[PDB]
Amino acid sequence: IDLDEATRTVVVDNAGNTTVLTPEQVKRGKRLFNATCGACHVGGITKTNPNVGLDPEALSLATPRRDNINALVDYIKNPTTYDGLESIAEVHPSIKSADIYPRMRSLTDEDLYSIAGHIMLSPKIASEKWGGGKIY
Amino acid sequence: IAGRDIESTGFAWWSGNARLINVSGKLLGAHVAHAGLMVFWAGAMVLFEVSHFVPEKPTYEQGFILIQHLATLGYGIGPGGEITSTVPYFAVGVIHLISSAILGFGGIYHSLLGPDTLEESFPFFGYDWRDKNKMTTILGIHLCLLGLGSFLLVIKAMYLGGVYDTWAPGGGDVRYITTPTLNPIVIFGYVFRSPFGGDGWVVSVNNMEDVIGGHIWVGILCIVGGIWHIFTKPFAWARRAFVWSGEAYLSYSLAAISLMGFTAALYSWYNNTAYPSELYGPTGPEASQAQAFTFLVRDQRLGANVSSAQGPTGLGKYLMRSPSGEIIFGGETMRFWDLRAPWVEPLRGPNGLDINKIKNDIQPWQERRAAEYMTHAPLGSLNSVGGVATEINSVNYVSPRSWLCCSHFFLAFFFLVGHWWHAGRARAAAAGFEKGIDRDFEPVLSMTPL
Amino acid sequence: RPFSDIITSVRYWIIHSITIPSLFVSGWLFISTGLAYDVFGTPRPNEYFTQDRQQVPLVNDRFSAKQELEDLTKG
Amino acid sequence: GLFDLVDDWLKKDRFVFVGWSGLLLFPTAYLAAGGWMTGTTFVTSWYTHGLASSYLEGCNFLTAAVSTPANSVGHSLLLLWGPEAQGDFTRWCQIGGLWTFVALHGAFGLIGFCLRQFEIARLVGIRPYNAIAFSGPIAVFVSVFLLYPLGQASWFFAPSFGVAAIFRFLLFLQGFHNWTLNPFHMMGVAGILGGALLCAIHGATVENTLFEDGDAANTFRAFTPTQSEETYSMVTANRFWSQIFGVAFSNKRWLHFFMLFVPVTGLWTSSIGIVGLALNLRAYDFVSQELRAAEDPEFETFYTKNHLLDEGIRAWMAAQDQPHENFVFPEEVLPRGNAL
Amino acid sequence: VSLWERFCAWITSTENRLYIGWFGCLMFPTLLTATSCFIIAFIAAPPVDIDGIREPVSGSLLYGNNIISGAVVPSSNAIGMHFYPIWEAASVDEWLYNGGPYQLIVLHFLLGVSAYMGREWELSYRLGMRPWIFVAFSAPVAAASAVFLVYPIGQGSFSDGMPLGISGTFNFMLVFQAEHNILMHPFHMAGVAGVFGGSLFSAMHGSLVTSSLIRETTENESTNYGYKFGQEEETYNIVAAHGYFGRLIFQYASFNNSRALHFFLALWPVVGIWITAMGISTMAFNLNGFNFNQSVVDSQGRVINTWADILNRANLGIEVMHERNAHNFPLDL
Amino acid sequence: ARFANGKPQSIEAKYIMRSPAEWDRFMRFMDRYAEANGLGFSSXXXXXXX
Ligand code: CLA
Ligand code: CLA
Ligand code: CLA
Ligand SMILES: CC1=C(/C=C/C(C)=C/C=C/C(C)=C/C=C/C=C(C)/C=C/C=C(C)/C=C/C2=C(C)CCCC2(C)C)C(C)(C)CCC1
Ligand SMILES: CC1=C(/C=C/C(C)=C/C=C/C(C)=C/C=C/C=C(C)/C=C/C=C(C)/C=C/C2=C(C)CCCC2(C)C)C(C)(C)CCC1
Ligand SMILES: CC1=C(/C=C/C(C)=C/C=C/C(C)=C/C=C/C=C(C)/C=C/C=C(C)/C=C/C2=C(C)CCCC2(C)C)C(C)(C)CCC1
Ligand code: OEX
Ligand SMILES: [Cl-]
Ligand SMILES: [Fe+2]
Repeated sequence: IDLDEATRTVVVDNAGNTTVLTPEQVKRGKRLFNATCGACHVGGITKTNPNVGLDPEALSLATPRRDNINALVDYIKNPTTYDGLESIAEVHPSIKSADIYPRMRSLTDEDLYSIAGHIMLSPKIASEKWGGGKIY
Repeated sequence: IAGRDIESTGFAWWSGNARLINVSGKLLGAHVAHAGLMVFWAGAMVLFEVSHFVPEKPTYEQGFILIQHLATLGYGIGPGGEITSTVPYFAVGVIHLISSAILGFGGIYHSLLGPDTLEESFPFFGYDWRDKNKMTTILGIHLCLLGLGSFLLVIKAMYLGGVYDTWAPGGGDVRYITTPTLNPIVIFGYVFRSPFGGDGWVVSVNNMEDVIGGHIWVGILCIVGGIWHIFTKPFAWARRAFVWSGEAYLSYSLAAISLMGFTAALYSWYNNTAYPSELYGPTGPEASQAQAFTFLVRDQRLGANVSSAQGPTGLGKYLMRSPSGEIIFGGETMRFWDLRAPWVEPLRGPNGLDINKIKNDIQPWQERRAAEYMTHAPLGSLNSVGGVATEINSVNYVSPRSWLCCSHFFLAFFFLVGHWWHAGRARAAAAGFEKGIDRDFEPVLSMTPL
Repeated sequence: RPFSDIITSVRYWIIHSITIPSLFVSGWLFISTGLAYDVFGTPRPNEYFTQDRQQVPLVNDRFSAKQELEDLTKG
Repeated sequence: GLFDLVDDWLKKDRFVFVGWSGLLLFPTAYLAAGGWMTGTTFVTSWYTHGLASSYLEGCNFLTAAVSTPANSVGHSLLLLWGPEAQGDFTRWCQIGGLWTFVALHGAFGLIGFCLRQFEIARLVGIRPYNAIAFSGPIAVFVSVFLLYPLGQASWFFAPSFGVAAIFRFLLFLQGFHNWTLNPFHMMGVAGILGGALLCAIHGATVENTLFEDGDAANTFRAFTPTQSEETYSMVTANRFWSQIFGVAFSNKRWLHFFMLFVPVTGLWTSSIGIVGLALNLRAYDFVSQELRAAEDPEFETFYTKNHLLDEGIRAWMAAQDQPHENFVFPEEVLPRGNAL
Repeated sequence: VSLWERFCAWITSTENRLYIGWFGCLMFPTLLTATSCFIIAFIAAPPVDIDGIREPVSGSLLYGNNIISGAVVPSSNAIGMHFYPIWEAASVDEWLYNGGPYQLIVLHFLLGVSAYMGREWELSYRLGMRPWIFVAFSAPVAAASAVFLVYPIGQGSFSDGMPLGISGTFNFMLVFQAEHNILMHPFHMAGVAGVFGGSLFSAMHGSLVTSSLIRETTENESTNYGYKFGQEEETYNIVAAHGYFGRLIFQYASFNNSRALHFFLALWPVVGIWITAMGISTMAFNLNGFNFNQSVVDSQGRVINTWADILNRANLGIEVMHERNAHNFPLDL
Repeated sequence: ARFANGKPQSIEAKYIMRSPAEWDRFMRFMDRYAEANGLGFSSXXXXXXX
């Protein structure tokens, strides 16, 4: 089995529209995610706050929905709590807190799009370990 | 070739450098060339790290080992441990490279074309391994040089731009140490205190004032000793307990340097003052304290009454009491209650961890620092997988503290072994039975039976 | 004849510069052409799973192992 | 006679001794080595263990192995012409016949090597102690690679010829049999460590009691093979060790016999223990302590902690170690301690 | 003739049944107190809390233990790396509750073995022999120091040291595997190679020497009786043994300078044990072995398990169970 | 315990009594070695002259 066209299609928006990630995008993401996100979100789990995981099920229950590329990209632009009552940009990496966190001082849009695509795509490949944890 | 063959010498090719014991000029050439090798490595590695530098990541995530030293000296570093520019590191690297070229040429010249023995032509640089006055003279000269170097560090920290101080008000930054501590009692309290937990023989220096004062004292002591050994001659009590030969001096130096290597290895693993966590990453205990702190904060946000929740064993899972009564973080990290970090001290009162400060006056930057330190603990693997041994390999990080400590501990023990070997051989050779027994004067046959 | 004498012989290297590289290149082409996958039955990186089965292809019987493997290794 | 000149040519003096034992030593040993070399390079373990064990699939030297055949096959010989494979080299490799090939050929090569030692001793006219010493490794191989899987369900539970596979075997036996608690293993480790001790101490003692037989610092060149007198002072070494330790050797023959004896008997005791494990007759529990802990939840020793570790390793390892059982353990079923 | 002189002389005498020497002045009292305390504690030491969670563990014979399960439990986790002599406790009972005897015994044992090395060298000097046996003995001393002192220093607590017992040793080894992956560390591999090679070379050297023994005895008398203490000629034939060894493997491959042979015998296990002690010391500061977890990936991206992943599975099984009540947070730092 | 401490003397009695042992040794050592100023052997670890 390959990383074919069927398995590279992910939700792009709330509606449900589904775009396709080019293989280059996949690579760049896996790189960017491992370089910046990996230290705390290795394996699709949140190391500091294990309750708020990164698996698609938890993203589906966040407020608002975080199970599509657009909402993940917006979350990077402007992060909120699990219920979305207030912003936690001062305690989470974000473009809004670019001054606080120097890592994002260079990230571009495509970079964010590729990172979100990787986050969306990895549970389609592994399908049980993205956010699973030790057990799996 | 007279001096370079197992016949003329009696030393095999593998132990070939021992042929230089009685050859003065060639030994000097070898020493100088080796020093040139050291300088070359320093310059080359600094240039390598500057080339592979990435401004996004902190230095302790890039696998760097030398930028941290020059940053601690106060070169191209801003408040909070941010790196501004990498030009001074490049300058240091190139200067070291050029000086290494000069030293290497000198070593080669003295090893190849230089006179084999310096005693005949230059009766000032010639020695005998057996007279004590010249040995003590050389020792005193180099001791004065070391004292001048310690002075130079003090001068750099006091009037040449200052040094980086983590405990500085408003965060870590470069400052001038205006008032170093000169009290002999406080300075030698480090030297004469216990090496066990809670004491930290010389590793437990806290502020920069103590560092500067200790260096002033070391420089003064080294200058005085260097002057004294130059003038005087070894006394009677030291004249009959020491073996006076080149290999014996080498063995003494080996023992001393093994002790120094052990000290530096354990010093890089525990110290936050001369090894700021913003450059070398958090220490062993620091990561554990950061984990306990960040989970305490997270559970406090939910509204749980911290310092009132009994742990699974009934001991208290957030706040405990130290065996001395101080209030500390609970869990397995109670073994690390001796920790003192710049981001946790604001919360400490005379009684320990103040509770009113924790409940009300918490800061977001402390949360970020604790999360970053917990996410970057001095854990890793030989292939630098990073994290716990059971973790999958996505991150790529091993803390420079681990590298420094492990490498220098290994080197220190093997130099202790070198001390054992060389001390034994030097004493046997001085006695005169390093080659065999005798077969006609076997001392066992002359001793009473038993 | 001792080893060193043979190793330093020129007539040895004139028969060890047309034999060794040829053998090395043949060993390279053994898997460059992909023959080794078929000879030993090891799966290629894209043959571990198929569209029909998404789990490990274990053998459960003994005297029908041939047919079972033939089926598993269908696609 | 035709037999006589053939025997003469077999015992011809050359670079390597062939002998009668060579006839089954060389082909069997060569085939075993070649089977291991091809196994860790091309053939896979996908269809027997659900693993990847080969350089072709991306494993390094530490992870490549020749894995045991599938558990569905029992203790079958997995002959290439057997009913399980019926020729067809590819399926023979896939179901795991290469493990049996390597094991059987290596065992016969091992027999050939012991026979070769006997024949060399007879030709040179010395006593055959070398074969008796080599009987130890033969016992270890027979007990671990042959008897243990034979006592178990199938060849699947024998150790696999690989670096990491042997580590898995170690951990598996510790978790399932409490092999460290077995007294025969304790005897084996005592024998092995004592052998290493004896080797190091004898080397140091001999090298540090050399006689003055030269004038150079290099003492290696003061020895000639055709020497009659002894090169080191037995008297001085004996006195030194009797003054330091309290007891010392005074008989070179007894010294070297002891050096022979220690590791061999260690290995033999370990082999007896492994043969015991093959039937699940393991020294697992201390009944008295197990009880007294069961009736009182305050009693604790390191022994009970080891038991907890064994239960954890067993429960967490069974699912992936034995894919043929189709073990499915939900998260709430797996034993786990606190937050960690 | 002064008194000091007379003493110094008796001390450095080589006619005493056991050599005292100046290093003996440190070795004897220290080892004697260590062994006295060990013998008493192995019989009648009360339970000790090792994890500092008020869950004492019994390790004494009089508390329902046997020889194998019994041990001298290391000091409490609450103490950590702090020095805990008798006089710092408020009562002897409390000192026993927090595992002070472990610290006492281990510190004295380390000083004693160091002084033992020194005494070996000193007697070598007195007897006029070449002084390198204590260099060989350094390897076990280094291993003991790494397992008893360096590892607690790196981990930050004396509770992490090896308990003085059998089952305690096994527990220490298993937890070390779980938390550090000792097996996949090249230094442990070097140590296993060194120990196996030491046993191999010991057995082979003994067999070769005993096989080629000059016939100087009957059949109804121990072969060992042919040799007489204080001989002047070799009781064994090097030529026959070397002929057998060369015919067994290869002609080139063989040692003749018996001195080189014995040096190699000394060199192999010693360097192996040194490298192993360095493995333990390096891993005390969390430089673990190779982690080849999920290294093999198919085209799609799914992970294909290797033999290393089953090792990780067993390590997880051990890890989630060790010190069940001690942990409160997800990471073991 | 963790109270730093010059050496580990906490009570003047402890220092004043760790004193006489070292001074006793100094005296017994001085008994042999006294009135020594010269006698330079000038050799490799000889110290032959008493
Ligand atoms: C830092 C390592 C070091 C140093 C400084 C030396 C130095 C020396 N060794 Mg030596 N040695 C070493 C490692 C070292 N060794 C090691 C590792 C071994 C074990 C293999 C030996 C084994 C050994 C033996 C057996 C002998 C020496 C001897 C000597 C001395 C004379 C060498 C000589 O005549 O060179 C002659 C060699 C050459 C002329 C060829 C080398 C050409 C140059 C020097 C190489 C470097 C060029 C450099 C890259 C160019 C830089 C130019 C600069 C302007 C930038 C000299 C003092 C001899 C001695 O005792 O002297 C009395 C001797 O007999 N050594
Ligand atoms: C400043 C430190 C220092 C100095 C000046 C010396 C000086 C000397 N030592 Mg020495 N030694 C030292 C430290 C030192 N030692 C230490 C720390 C040890 C403990 C291991 C020893 C152990 C030792 C022994 C056992 C012997 C000496 C001997 C000697 C003499 C001859 C050495 C020679 O020709 O080298 C020759 C150099 C070589 C052959 C190089 C060998 C390379 C080593 C084995 C591997 C290095 C690995 C390296 C870390 C990384 C490898 C990279 C690789 C993977 C590519 C000479 C006086 C000999 C003697 O007695 O002379 C009188 C002797 O027999 N030394
Ligand atoms: C002397 C060397 C030697 C030895 C001892 C063995 C031994 C073995 N090989 Mg083997 N092998 C060898 C050389 C050797 N091999 C060589 C050189 C090759 C390369 C061609 C192979 C290739 C090979 C393969 C490919 C396989 C083996 C296998 C085996 C094992 C089972 C063999 C079997 O059942 O047949 C036993 C055969 C005999 C006992 C025949 C002996 C000769 C008879 C007695 C002559 C008289 C018979 C007569 C004609 C019959 C009369 C009629 C009858 C009705 C009475 C066994 C351990 C198999 C294995 O291990 O699978 C797991 C397997 O598949 N071998
Ligand atoms: C005696 C002897 C020896 C030794 C020798 C020695 C040790 C030497 C050294 C040498 C050396 C130690 C050298 C060095 C050199 C250096 C150099 C030559 C440098 C150069 C530099 C440069 C060219 C630079 C450039 C640059 C710049 C300026 C900028 C940036 C870029 C770059 C970096 C490019 C041996 C062992 C061999 C053998 C025996 C004898
Ligand atoms: C810088 C600094 C510091 C320091 C300072 C100081 C001031 C130091 C010093 C140091 C010192 C001050 C040291 C000393 C040492 C000593 C020693 C180490 C000794 C040794 C000795 C010996 C080794 C001897 C031997 C012997 C004997 C015992 C017997 C007889 C013989 C003989 C003589 C051989 C501090 C930490 C504060 C802080 C930071 C900075
Ligand atoms: C099984 C089988 C068989 C057989 C086969 C063969 C016999 C093969 C062989 C093969 C071989 C016979 C192979 C080999 C290979 C080899 C190799 C692959 C090697 C490699 C090497 C290396 C890699 C090395 C390394 C090293 C070391 C070890 C040490 C030092 C360093 C170095 C790095 C050099 C037959 C046909 C009967 C058919 C049936 C099946
Ligand atoms: O104490 Mn003995 O084992 Ca070293 O990791 Mn943490 O702490 Mn406890 O857990 Mn895992
Ligand atoms: Cl914890
Ligand atoms: Fe021997």
